[PDB]
Amino acid sequence: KTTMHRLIEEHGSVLMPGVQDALSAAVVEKTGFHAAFVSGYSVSAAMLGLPDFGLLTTTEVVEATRRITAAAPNLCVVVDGDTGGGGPLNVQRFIRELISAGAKGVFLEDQVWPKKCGHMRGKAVVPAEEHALKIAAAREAIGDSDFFLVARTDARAPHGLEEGIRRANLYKEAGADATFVEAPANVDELKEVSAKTKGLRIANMIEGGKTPLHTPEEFKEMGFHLIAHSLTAVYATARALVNIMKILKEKGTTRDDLDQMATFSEFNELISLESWYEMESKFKN
Amino acid sequence: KTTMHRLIEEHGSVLMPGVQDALSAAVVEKTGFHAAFVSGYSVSAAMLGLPDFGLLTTTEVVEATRRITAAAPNLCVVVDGDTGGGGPLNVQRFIRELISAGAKGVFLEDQVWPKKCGHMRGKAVVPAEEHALKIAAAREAIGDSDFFLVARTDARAPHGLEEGIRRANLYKEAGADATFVEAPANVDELKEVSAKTKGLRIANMIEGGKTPLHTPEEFKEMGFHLIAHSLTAVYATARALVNIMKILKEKGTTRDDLDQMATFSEFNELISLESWYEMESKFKN
Amino acid sequence: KTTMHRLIEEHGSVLMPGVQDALSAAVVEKTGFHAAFVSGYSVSAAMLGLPDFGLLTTTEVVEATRRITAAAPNLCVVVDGDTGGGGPLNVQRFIRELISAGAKGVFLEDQVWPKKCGHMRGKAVVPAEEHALKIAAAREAIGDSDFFLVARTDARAPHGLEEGIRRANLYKEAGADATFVEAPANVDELKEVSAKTKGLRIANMIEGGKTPLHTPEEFKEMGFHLIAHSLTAVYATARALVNIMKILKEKGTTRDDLDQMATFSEFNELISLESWYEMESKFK
Amino acid sequence: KTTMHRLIEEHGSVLMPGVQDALSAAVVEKTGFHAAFVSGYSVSAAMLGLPDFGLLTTTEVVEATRRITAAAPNLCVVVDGDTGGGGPLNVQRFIRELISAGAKGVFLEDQVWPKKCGHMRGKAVVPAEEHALKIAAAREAIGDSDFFLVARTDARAPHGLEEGIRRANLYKEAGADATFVEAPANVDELKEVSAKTKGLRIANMIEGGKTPLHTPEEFKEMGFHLIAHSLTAVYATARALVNIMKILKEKGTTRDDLDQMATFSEFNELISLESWYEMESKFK
Ligand SMILES: [Mg+2]
Ligand SMILES: [Mg+2]
Ligand SMILES: [Mg+2]
Ligand SMILES: [Mg+2]
Repeated sequence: KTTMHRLIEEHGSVLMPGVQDALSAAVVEKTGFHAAFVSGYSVSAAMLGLPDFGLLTTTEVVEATRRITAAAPNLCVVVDGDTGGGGPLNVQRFIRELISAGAKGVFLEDQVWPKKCGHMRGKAVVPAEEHALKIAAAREAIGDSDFFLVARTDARAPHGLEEGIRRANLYKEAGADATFVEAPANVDELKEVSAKTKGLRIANMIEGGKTPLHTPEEFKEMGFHLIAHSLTAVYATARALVNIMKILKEKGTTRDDLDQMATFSEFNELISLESWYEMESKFKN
Repeated sequence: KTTMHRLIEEHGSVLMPGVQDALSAAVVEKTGFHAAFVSGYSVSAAMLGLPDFGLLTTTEVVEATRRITAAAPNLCVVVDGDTGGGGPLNVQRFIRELISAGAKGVFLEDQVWPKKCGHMRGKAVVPAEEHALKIAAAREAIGDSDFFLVARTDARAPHGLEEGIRRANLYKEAGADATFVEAPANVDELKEVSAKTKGLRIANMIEGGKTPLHTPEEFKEMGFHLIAHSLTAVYATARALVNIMKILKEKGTTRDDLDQMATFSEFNELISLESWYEMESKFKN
Repeated sequence: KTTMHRLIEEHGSVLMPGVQDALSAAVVEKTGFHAAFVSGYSVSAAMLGLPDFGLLTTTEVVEATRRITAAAPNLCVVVDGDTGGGGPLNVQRFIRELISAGAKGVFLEDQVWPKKCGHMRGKAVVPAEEHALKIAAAREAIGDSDFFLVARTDARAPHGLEEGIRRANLYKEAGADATFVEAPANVDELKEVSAKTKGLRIANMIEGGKTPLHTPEEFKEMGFHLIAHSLTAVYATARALVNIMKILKEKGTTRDDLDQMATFSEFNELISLESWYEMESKFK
Repeated sequence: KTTMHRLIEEHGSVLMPGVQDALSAAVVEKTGFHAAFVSGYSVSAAMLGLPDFGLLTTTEVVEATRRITAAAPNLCVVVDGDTGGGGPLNVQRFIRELISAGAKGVFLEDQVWPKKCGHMRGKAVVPAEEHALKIAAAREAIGDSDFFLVARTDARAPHGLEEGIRRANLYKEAGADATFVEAPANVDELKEVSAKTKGLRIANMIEGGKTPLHTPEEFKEMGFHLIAHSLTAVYATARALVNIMKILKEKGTTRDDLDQMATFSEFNELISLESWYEMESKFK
């Protein structure tokens, strides 16, 4: 059916770096990866300068998705759908719009709106049944479309692995392609997720988050098929930005320390300047 | 009149890091800077994954400007206006829109549309008079609005410092607040720009570009008042992204090398997570 | 001392036609009105072709706002905010955004999300305190901004006029500038709202609606200050398009029905083709 | 074998009403037409309240397109591309964007930037080869895409019908699917374009325009295949808004002129309030 399906087949567990925009999406594709995750958290920070505090609207992740699609046309793009922007009807519209934005899948959550990062302090969740219907709602919207449907549960934090899990299996029944139990606290937890969730499983790596950091081979072992590395891109970026700007402020110059930036061979290699010069010429007289 | 004016007074030459979005704009403000430059080149790469090859529309830099404004409300934001999006009438509309997008100034160019980076291989320029009118056009649109009007000339590349310069003085007559002679090849050139251009002068530092890299004290000396450091932010970003993603691809994990990313103390310190938690609480019962 | 407060004083009942894009805002401003309301209902239809089902997002409403505002830069423009996009924080990003988008007011509503129209079949409502807090939040985010705040309650249908009224009064105390009890069913019910809600009051005229149709001069008498005429524009528009496109479809041309469309001088009068040609020549 | 090529074959002259947003696209589709044209003129007015002065950007036209497309997902939608946003590269980003936005064709024009309308006072034109190349570029960017390409020439006013014609033929050879000589002044001039331009031909009906008003069945006879009826919608609309808002302003209410606005079942018929209520109940 799906590119995720044909992707989780061809490989063991698929590593899907988190992306916050076109340049990052570009770098991800260029580095060989076959999938990428439009991260709400990242998009919030990068696009709006906002904490993952449920301020980012469904409309905005769509705009960002459209750009990221265009910029990395090959990358199999999966989008952070948060709450899914309302009730069933909102979800469906949102789904339809992401299919038009060129994406190939969603994550949708358990949380009360407005939501927070799954590794953040004070989350709450709607009754399972209520979200089940939304999965069901997205399911119908997707139809034949090439669209992977990940149902996420933030239930562990306030209710423990038990709750989180049963919700996972319920969303699977509802018609999800795969399941995502957010923020397992350790290995044991992870492995326990793997034993009592029916079908394909996600797992989200967050540097300094609440889960142990593992590899596609290690996850294949534990039985997780899609690995979102959500904040790698943004987190790297933020350091680099703070570093270079400090250097800039106190010297007033990059002049001395240029090993922090990139080359033009490289930057333009990155974006294919030469490649364009070529197209441009095909069309003068 | 302007915040640039009152800024170029309070300081000698103002260092204005180039910005490509909210997160970067945020980091710039947070690091003490008093000004920032919405770079078309950066916005192209970051927002669209596109080379500075004149594909970015006036409408898009406006959207980006609006976000960057909101995200760094204090930063005195100056926008890369490229060609200015058409003829006089387009410029005016564009100007009006940037004033609404919360910005405080523009750079507008000499180039034939579609334009290219000022440090790029094959640029062309419209007759001086033609651009003079556009400066004049923006001038009237600005009125009392708090808006700094930098007129840029890309004439050096294809016609030499002479042409570039006379164009500079002409755009000054036309009503520009300050003047920008793009891509002086060396010090001598710079200093020559400073001797025969009447009034306030810009200077653009591009890492590995065609100009020598200098500091606000050094520029104050040479007589340049506004220093755009256009590609620092984006260039740092691109390295960091390529680095981390390579590491990610070949290990499948950041686990070992976490000194490349940022902390949560730090990331959230960056965006003020705690600060939000505080506002959020003011309003529960 | 907000612009609207000013308008409600210079006049007695401000009449505020609904508007759903740039052209309609223009026509509205060109017609002599001083205030205009961005209708979420209208906008779903005009801008997205969607029933008023709480699909139109807060992002969408703002874009919509921006254009309306630029095109009709004098109209005191007031935005239907529906639910406010979620919690008090979402409300606050939204007020900020709207202020940035050139508006001077919002209406914020009682309803569960996703909201429905105000004269539509199924409506539920969040606990009054919850909205009182959103209002409050709104208020703080408004600060000095010239931005008239309207608290709407949709409680009348599910709960009777009493609730509608206490909630209005509750929301006034939480710092709205004016209060809107949706869908009084008739004159008595208006007068009752007028008698029992303290402060500035909104009425909302919708043709075919549950509330009876009345004029400013009359409303002035019934103690109402801000009359939304929300769906008129979209409604006139919709009929116009349906008629013409029938003709165009059946007769294959407009040839015989030209008096349906507007005039060159007329149209240009609405969008100023002479104001432009001039500015254009000034800079040739 | 593009959708439009299909439409021009199933029928003889395709009649393609102009449309400037979601509601109008809807009405147009709901009325039985199979094709619709996104009018840049219309859109400047409706969406931004701007004279057709080449202010509407390529970005703007696309957003506009997307909405129109979703709301009217069967209408074979064809976009007024004006100048194409600049050089051949800009043309190409634009074709891509439009294909992504769900369209099935564009019209690309001869004019210097910034363009004006096609029946407006001052018009100049770029060297034919320059546009031929843009067309070509367009063509390549189109590839397999179901996307009917129209090359428009505005040379008739500044240069006479001869230039208009050679340029059309020039642009056909550069790989447009159809050709549009703007503003033949009358029947003779149409027939002359019909006789001297090779391939598929566009005519563009504008009420008050320079070209005389004719029907598909007639145009079929004069050898034209795609008739834009570009400004009708906006024009009907504009009159509708001006009348109503006069009434609303003078009488203070719509109370006495209700037959100007549309019906609840009617309106909802255009935007499907029953289709929704149903999907809604399916998931409660
Ligand atoms: Mg998220
Ligand atoms: Mg630039
Ligand atoms: Mg509403
Ligand atoms: Mg046009």
